[PDB]
Amino acid sequence: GTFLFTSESVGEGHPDKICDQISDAVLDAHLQQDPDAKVACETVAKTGMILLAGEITSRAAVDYQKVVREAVKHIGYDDSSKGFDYKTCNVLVALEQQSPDIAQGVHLDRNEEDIGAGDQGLMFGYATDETEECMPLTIVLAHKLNAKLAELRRNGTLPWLRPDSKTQVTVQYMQDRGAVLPIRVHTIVISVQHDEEVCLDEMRDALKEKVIKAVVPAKYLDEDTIYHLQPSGRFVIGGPQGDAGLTGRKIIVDTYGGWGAHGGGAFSGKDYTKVDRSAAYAARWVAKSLVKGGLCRRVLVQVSYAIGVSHPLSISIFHYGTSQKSERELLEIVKKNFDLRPGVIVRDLDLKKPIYQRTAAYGHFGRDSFPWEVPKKLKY
Amino acid sequence: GTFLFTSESVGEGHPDKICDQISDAVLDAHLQQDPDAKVACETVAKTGMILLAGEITSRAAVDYQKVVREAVKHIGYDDSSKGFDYKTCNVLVALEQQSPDIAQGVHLDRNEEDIGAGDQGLMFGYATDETEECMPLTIVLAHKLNAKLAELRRNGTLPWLRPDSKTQVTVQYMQDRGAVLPIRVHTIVISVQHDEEVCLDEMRDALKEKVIKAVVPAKYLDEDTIYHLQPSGRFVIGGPQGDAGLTGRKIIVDTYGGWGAHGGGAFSGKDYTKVDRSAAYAARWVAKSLVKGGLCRRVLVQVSYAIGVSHPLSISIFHYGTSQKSERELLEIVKKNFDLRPGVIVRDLDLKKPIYQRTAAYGHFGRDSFPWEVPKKLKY
Ligand SMILES: CN(C)c1nc(=O)n(-c2cccc(NC(=O)COc3cccc(-n4c(=O)nc(N(C)C)c5ccc(Cl)cc54)c3)c2)c2cc(Cl)ccc12
Ligand SMILES: C[S@@+](CC[C@H](N)C(=O)[O-])C[C@H]1O[C@@H](n2cnc3c(N)ncnc32)[C@H](O)[C@@H]1O
Ligand SMILES: C[S@@+](CC[C@H](N)C(=O)[O-])C[C@H]1O[C@@H](n2cnc3c(N)ncnc32)[C@H](O)[C@@H]1O
Repeated sequence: GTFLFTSESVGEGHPDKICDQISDAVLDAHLQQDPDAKVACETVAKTGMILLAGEITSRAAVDYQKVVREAVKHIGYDDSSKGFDYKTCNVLVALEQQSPDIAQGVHLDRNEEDIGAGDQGLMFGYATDETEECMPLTIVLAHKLNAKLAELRRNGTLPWLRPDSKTQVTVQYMQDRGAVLPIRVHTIVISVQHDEEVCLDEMRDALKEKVIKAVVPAKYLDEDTIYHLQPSGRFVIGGPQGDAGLTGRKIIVDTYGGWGAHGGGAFSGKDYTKVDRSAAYAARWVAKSLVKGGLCRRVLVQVSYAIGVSHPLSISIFHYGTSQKSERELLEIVKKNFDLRPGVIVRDLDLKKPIYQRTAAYGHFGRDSFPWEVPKKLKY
Repeated sequence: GTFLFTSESVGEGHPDKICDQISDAVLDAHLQQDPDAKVACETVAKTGMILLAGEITSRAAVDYQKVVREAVKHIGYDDSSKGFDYKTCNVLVALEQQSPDIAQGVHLDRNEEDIGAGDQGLMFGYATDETEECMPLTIVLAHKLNAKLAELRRNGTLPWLRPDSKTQVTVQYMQDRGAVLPIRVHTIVISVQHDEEVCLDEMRDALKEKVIKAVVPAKYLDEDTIYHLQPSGRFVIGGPQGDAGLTGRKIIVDTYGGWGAHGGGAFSGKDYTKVDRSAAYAARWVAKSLVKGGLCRRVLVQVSYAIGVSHPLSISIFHYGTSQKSERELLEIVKKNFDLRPGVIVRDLDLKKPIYQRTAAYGHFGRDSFPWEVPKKLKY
């Protein structure tokens, strides 16, 4: 009854993640001045270039050059030796107003609570009791390995590190009546951009001793564990110079690491009226409320919308066999306890607050007691 | 024990799908001349602009202006009145060689069968017996609604239609020992860009009578079915002018419409050495082979890779309770029947053939008897 499951994560300097962080720096800059900004900011990154493309209608006055360059500086791309420099890169802007046809169909002359969804689409929330934060262990560990690399880069412990990294964790699980229990780490991958001088053996030793052993409990590592550390052999070229990045190309890293399900929408660069983000956050909040409320050990929630319509078109629950209550009964508890209109989710989850850049690396879920991570006390 | 499930699809002129089709037009143009081209072509679209960004190492001589404009012409964006015109748009190119550090770690001086995965990552395959093609009914119907809009646009039936469209289908299902059986269509959304002259009532009537009734069997539609037809009320501005598009932002439309699982990787613009595409195609082939072989009614397959390593790091099977065989026994049948190294998948699935633009609208799976849709006869 044991099985393997694999999740990945990427670091703050992975080029896709650069784009998510910049898109959310732009969103936060707008929301600091105009809580009702309509923002749909995509970012593209390639050698020497950040391009902003999309639609923003806002009363804010935002200095895009400053906002983009400060985000890149924070990530750590500050010199041509590293492949990218916030001081000297090109910042190109192709931003227009929100389509008036979308505005009139979504929010023009609507009561806030009765604002339409900003698009159609489907969204999922997931929670699992295998960790306190109700996240899969594979993705938590993958994120923490990237965070550890950034910590050792920033504290000068491993000064050959650059910001672009990827990690991947395969866990052997057992099943218990549809719940899952981690047993051991079967395989770890780490790839991280590095300077021209450090040798492979020095990097592999440091990644095992100072990264993996610092993050992963010894009880999960044994003589069988497989390590793929700098498996390409050389990763000097990195960041956007090694690989073009785009906003919304890490949607599985952003959510559950492959567990549960995904409706396809990207989070970063979008205000609350874009249900791709707000309804996925609300669905996480529902799922985590069901698990912390003791109604199931793990659960998947689907919701869906039509553009211009406030109430969800569908709400669905899958409990993997981990509840005494039927999925019908759980769906009735959800409908009695939650209002998933976007103009209500914004109030419950405080989604005009400019905290979005903080969500755009290391996953949107399972961290920092954001509002969607604080369970609602359920009445039934 | 009934439940709702929702999937969406988008049309050929949805701005994200424009980008996927251009990325794959570029890939095909390279493969026509150099079957071993290394291609990683991202496309971005906004008003008046197609930008290509990424990495290509190829012996081909490709006219990017011609390839991009021909793809946009095929989609139907041929006049400023429609919001985009292949004849007059800007085509910008930011394409460099493949990173030499990736090349040396993946494929340089490797036997083809023993080429390394072109990246780490995780990928899933899915199949379900609810349709002959082993796809979920929700996503099949959503795709066919977009195809019907394009057909009636191209045959001049509904000359007010433009290429940008979205559809969404919610089906009520029953469960039968982990298999799922569609009962009825609960809700349909259609949004499609249109000309300045046609009125809402004319469009809603046509969408119901000439689109929905042409596609969806009457046995699924009843007095309760909910229709959201042009729910925004106005969609004259569309294509990249209404919404920026990027390659790899429709990964759930490309796969199973939310069913099964997704590892996060985009398909379009990538040659076979990028396991995001080749291993997802191979995992579909495995899943469909298990269902057509009578071993399960539905099944999810996970695989994962490390950059530079040929064999998968993990392979996993979830049969939703729909097999007499254990998931362990199914995994042993998979391992005895399939070799999921990328340099073997390329031979089994013929992945140097320039047919990729054909995959880049209406889903990659369940259509046209591509190699990954032809089940393998299993020995066990
Ligand atoms: C009620 N009914 C029948 C419904 N059926 C449905 O399929 N979905 C539904 C629809 C769309 C998508 C998904 N996505 C997933 O739940 C499947 O997802 C994953 C992902 C990642 C891992 C696993 N998974 C895993 O979790 N456990 C495993 N164990 C414990 C063996 C496992 C083993 C191997 C593998 Cl490859 C995967 C495994 C499974 C489910 C429903 C959704 C709703 Cl909201 C309501 C009702 C249903
Ligand atoms: C392998 S690249 C994707 C394929 C690439 N576009 C190509 O042209 O082959 C994806 C990610 O892997 C990482 N990467 C880049 N160069 C790498 C290298 N030399 N070794 C390992 N990983 C690398 C970076 O995080 C990058 O964003
Ligand atoms: C609603 S837009 C995403 C949000 C948009 N970026 C914004 O600025 O609000 C997503 C997709 O919906 C469709 N769309 C565009 N304008 C629309 C309209 N007026 N009514 C309905 N759907 C529309 C197009 O397919 C577009 O690519």
